Amino acid sequence: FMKWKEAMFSAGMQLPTLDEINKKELSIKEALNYKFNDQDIEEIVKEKERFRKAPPNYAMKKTQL
Amino acid sequence: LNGLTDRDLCELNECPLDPGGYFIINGSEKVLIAQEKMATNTVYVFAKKDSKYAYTGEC
Repeated sequence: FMKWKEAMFSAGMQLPTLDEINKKELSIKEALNYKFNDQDIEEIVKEKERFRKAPPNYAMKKTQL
Repeated sequence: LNGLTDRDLCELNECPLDPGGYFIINGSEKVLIAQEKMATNTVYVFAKKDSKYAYTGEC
């Protein structure tokens, strides 16, 4: 913590504000309990399968067909 | 599953012993019973006695 404070003071970047941190920490909280009602599951599965190879594992017959 | 290997049949949660040849309507396995009738284009001859005709040829 002291090292980060010294680095910030040396770089000149103004340290964040306490109220800023307090209002930003709620972002993760409200995003965790976000209902997946929109059409994001499709994009999620697409981005996953983009890198996840197909054969694995119980869908070999489906892939062959 | 037209001529598919037992491997793929098992991978697809099916067995190679299933005779198949049955429809799947609304999730239920439907099978058609073979109905029989009189052969068409053939001339039969009957002698119905409880009528006014002695003999009758049907086609």
